[PDB]
Amino acid sequence: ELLHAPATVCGPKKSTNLVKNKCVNFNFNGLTGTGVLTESNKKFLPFQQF
Amino acid sequence: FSALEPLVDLPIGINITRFQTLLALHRSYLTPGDSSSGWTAGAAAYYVG
Repeated sequence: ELLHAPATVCGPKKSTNLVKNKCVNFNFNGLTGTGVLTESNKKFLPFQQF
Repeated sequence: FSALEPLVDLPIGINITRFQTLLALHRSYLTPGDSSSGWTAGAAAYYVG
């Protein structure tokens, strides 16, 4: 049953292995992009996500 | 100046047009301890904007 409330049951998401230092297509929590991943020094606030 | 941070998000689907606040009443043996004169409101102030 689907109502005006947001959907909350679905197929579990699958986490593929992380790839570093190579131009790769990525999808982080629904954010899609094409770039190179690198370790970053900057520190985020706990509630902030990107 | 104060910055306010997110705490929780609820997925409820209700519609709200009015609300109310709930207060704590102190009952003890130093007062009658009844609903007529035994209650005490203590000290508290809340501002609504």
